[PDB]
Amino acid sequence: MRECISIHVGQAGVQIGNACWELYCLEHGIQPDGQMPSDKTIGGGDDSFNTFFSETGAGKHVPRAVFVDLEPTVIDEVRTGTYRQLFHPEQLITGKEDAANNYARGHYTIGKEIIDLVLDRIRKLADQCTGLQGFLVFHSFGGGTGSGFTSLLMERLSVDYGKKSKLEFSIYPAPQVSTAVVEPYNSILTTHTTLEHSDCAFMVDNEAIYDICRRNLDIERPTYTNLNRLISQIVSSITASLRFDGALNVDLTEFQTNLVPYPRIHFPLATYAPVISAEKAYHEQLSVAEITNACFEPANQMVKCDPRHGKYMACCLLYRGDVVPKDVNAAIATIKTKRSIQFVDWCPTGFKVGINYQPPTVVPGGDLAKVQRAVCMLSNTTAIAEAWARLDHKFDLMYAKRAFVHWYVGEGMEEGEFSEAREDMAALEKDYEEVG
Amino acid sequence: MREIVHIQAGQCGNQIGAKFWEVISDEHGIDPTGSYHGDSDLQLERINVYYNEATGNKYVPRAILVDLEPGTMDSVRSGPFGQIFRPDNFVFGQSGAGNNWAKGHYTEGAELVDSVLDVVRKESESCDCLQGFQLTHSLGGGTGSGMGTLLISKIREEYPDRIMNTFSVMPSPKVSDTVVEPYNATLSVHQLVENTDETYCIDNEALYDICFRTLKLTTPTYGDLNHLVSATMSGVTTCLRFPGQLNADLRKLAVNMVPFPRLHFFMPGFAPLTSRGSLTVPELTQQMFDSKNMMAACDPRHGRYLTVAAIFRGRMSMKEVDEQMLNVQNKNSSYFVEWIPNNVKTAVCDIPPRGLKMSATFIGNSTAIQELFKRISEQFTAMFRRKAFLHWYTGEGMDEMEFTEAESNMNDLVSEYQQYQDATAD
Amino acid sequence: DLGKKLLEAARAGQDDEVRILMANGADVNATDASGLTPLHLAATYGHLEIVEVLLKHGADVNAIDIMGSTPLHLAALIGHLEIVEVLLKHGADVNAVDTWGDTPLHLAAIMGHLEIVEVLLKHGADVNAQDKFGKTAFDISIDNGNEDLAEILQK
Ligand SMILES: Nc1nc2c(ncn2[C@@H]2O[C@H](COP(=O)(O)OP(=O)(O)OP(=O)(O)O)[C@@H](O)[C@H]2O)c(=O)[nH]1
Ligand SMILES: Nc1nc2c(ncn2[C@@H]2O[C@H](COP(=O)(O)OP(=O)(O)OP(=O)(O)O)[C@@H](O)[C@H]2O)c(=O)[nH]1
Ligand SMILES: COc1ccc(/N=N/c2cc(OC)c(OC)c(OC)c2)cc1O
Ligand SMILES: [Ca+2]
Ligand SMILES: [Mg+2]
Ligand SMILES: [Mg+2]
Repeated sequence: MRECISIHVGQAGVQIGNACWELYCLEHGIQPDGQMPSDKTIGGGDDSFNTFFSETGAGKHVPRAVFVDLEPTVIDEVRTGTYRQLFHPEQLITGKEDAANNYARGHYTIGKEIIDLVLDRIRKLADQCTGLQGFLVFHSFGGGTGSGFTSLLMERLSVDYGKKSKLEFSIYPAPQVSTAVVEPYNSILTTHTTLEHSDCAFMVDNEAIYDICRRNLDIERPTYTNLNRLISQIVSSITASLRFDGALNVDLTEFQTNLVPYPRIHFPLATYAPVISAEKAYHEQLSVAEITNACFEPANQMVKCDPRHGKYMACCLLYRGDVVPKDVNAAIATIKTKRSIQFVDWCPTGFKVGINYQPPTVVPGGDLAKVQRAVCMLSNTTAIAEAWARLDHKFDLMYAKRAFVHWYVGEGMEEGEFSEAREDMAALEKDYEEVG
Repeated sequence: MREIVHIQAGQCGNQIGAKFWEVISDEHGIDPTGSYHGDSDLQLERINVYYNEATGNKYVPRAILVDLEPGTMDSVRSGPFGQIFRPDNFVFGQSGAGNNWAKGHYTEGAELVDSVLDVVRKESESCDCLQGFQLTHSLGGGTGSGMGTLLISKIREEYPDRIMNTFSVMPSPKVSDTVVEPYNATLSVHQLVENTDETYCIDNEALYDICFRTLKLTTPTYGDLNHLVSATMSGVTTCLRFPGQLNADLRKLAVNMVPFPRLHFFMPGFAPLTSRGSLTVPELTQQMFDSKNMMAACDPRHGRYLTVAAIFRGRMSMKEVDEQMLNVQNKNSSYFVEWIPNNVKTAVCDIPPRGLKMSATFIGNSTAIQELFKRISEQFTAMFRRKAFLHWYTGEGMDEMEFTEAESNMNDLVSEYQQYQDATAD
Repeated sequence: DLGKKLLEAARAGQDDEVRILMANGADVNATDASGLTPLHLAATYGHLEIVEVLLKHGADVNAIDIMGSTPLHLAALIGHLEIVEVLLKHGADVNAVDTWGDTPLHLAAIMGHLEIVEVLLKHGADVNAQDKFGKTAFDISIDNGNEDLAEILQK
């Protein structure tokens, strides 16, 4: 058992963190007050769920999590929500004034006034670990805090915890549910600064989650609550191997081993199936082959791109529920006979399989129906370079006119950092092109 | 990012500023005494942005009333909400400025500026997290224009990290045919480009043309004009006074509306245009981008929108608003710059203004605003070429070079709007 | 020198001081450093009575300063309708041109003195007169979007 600490930065990271930990409790049988009746050992243990939860003397199971935001409105909802008694009060850290959608405010000016308090609270949770393996960082790209402060936090974490792994869950901006015009700026600035301090980053495209809600869940105008419930279902499927017994991706190191062949190209694509509306409660159950075929359809991906336009460097299939392993073999053998699946010359053209035999949990109030079997595919493909291309184009349109740059320079940031960040993105695109 | 310190200077600033408090207090449920009479919790949730809470559940506007003319103070107290203002915040001089920008900025108003700053500090230090300052004034007079810009400069020195927002009323011969108003306006614009983060351009030329030609008011009065102002000031501050889906503040507005520091003069619009006494979503979206609904006498179809923020108020489908707003950006795609993606932001608020069920307030950063500054610059130049009444200003300490610099900076501002109106993405 | 005193009395609006100075031989057509006469200053500052008394004592109604401004130019610019009509009744050149190419119609249109615009048109103002930039009075109305002014020029 090796402990993992989750860090939730900004509004997106906090609200998505709230839905994830709610789902974690239902999967592990933890009540909103922290009580876990099926926990035989009271006051501690070495079980798989202890990687994410610590235990008090009174049998209370506390998430190994820190919530940080530069303004308190969002985090205050956690202090008065359903799971208010679940988190330590000292884990929930708020400022008074946010970054105003400005990377420089979150990183240079406003972020510096609370950075040291966040690390001291993180160190308090780290000292309670017998074998800390790394951190999970939740944040948006477009927010000033989610981008500026996150970059500042990841820098300090590389210094204080050099050997520890750092995994990201990042929210890729979408025009449908955006907040700021300068979100392409903040997205490029935090990607360049965090690139060397992050070992693996799972991008969540808000446009992809938005369309899945409209098309699969029949939700006319999705809100953050609809998107975050779906996102947490995917985040749970990615971290289930850390919280349960398993044979695939049992620790944060194996994530990089299985998904990251080279450091700079550490942006796996996630695909989840099936996504069925709760109104179709009596839906027919899909087979292993059916949900496996759905993982290669662009309409089920967490980032909008066409994997048929790119080559695969890794592919992991994580199943949950009534899944007979020999049915996966036959289902994979059918996929291997498809021109849409092309691996690079240097990678062993194989699929890694991990099966958790417990069906997925649905949150009461959610838009998802119960299913007997589901699958999450984590793959590293060069087709995700299209997502960086769309982001770089929006950056180039505004930066060529130097629009909004004065807001960043006015917060203690040299203008050359825009070009340095942009050139790094141009290099990242070439890294994908040189692979495939 | 919570409390805003409101200031109003001169006859116009106090007149339109008084109507502003009468409108938002009615929307929040505050009576002339200062008690909450509302029926919804959404009225007190962000009430601290503009009001100070006193003992007895009594809300007092965080407003500072300034004028060199003592007569304006009495007209404010005789108003419906004249008693709700803190009497310590009335800072009124002895002699007026006589429509002389040099008096308000260098002599008369310079003597009274320190008395105003003392009241500002007392209100600012009583704030949990000061968001910024909000000033209402005219540019054609002497007090609101000359001393108003002086107040902005001093406040900017003591609070350099706070947002400075103005509601500036542009002069027009159709309303006040005083020939020195182009002088006072140009000198103020020179100050507004440097010292304010965002300015709402309220044009008396536009207000008159709306009353005369659209509302068919044969002889419009200031109350007819101020009715359009208060409706606009209510709309533009909706996301500051009510929760909504966005934690909007004065800095997030400036960051997302002002792509270049000098181009921070906004063109506000309102729909529907009504008069005192007297609507589908596609009608609101269409009528909002109409030149007859703009509070600045400029045709937006003669320029390009850099950024646009639209506020809808009332019961309506936020999906229909998303569909209708996405429609306008396609028919009028040539009126939006293509090198600022997703430059139109829409907010929907449930609480509509008084006497209206559906409302649409428009805040545009458009290059067509140069038509407003070209008009003032031409009148200024016509007067300045003949050196008419220049001794009224130079006789108060003003150097003649200050007029040339204001005119130069005025023309530079126009060139910058034209520069980005013609720029393409390629 | 009574010419300098008459210039100040014309600007200040001292009617009695104007009559005393003229009765003692003051130069009615005296000029200041820029070429302004008492009639220029009286028409600029809206002293209708001083305008009339000067015109009854040999004041040149069409005198120009260094910039080529006539009294009608300044009266149309500042917006003194009564003075404009008095000057026109005493032979002021309605189409006089200054160093900037401006006629009194140009200045009255730029400043929005619509009633003065109508009077100048009624006395033969040239709507086709251009300034040094080719702008006519109608061009100014179209450029600044003054619909009220554009109607008057098409009567
Ligand atoms: N999926 C999802 N996205 C969100 C959520 N909240 C905000 N976002 C996205 O995050 C981006 C804006 O960043 P925020 O996280 O809201 O800003 P912040 O991190 O609090 O930083 P500030 O600028 O200081 O407010 C926008 O693109 C939003 O679409 C959420 O709850 N769920
Ligand atoms: N829309 C509107 N404009 C006004 C109002 N009051 C004055 N103005 C305009 O303001 C300009 C003159 O400025 P004022 O505010 O009246 O004068 P001041 O700022 O107090 O300075 P002083 O002239 O020295 O007294 C004129 O162009 C008026 O048209 C008003 O109530 N509503
Ligand atoms: C042009 O794009 C943007 C502009 C401002 C942004 N947020 N700031 C505010 C938003 C407002 O209405 C949407 C608003 O009401 C008018 C407001 O009042 C203070 C602030 C976000 C944007 O993406
Ligand atoms: Ca245990
Ligand atoms: Mg935030
Ligand atoms: Mg006054």
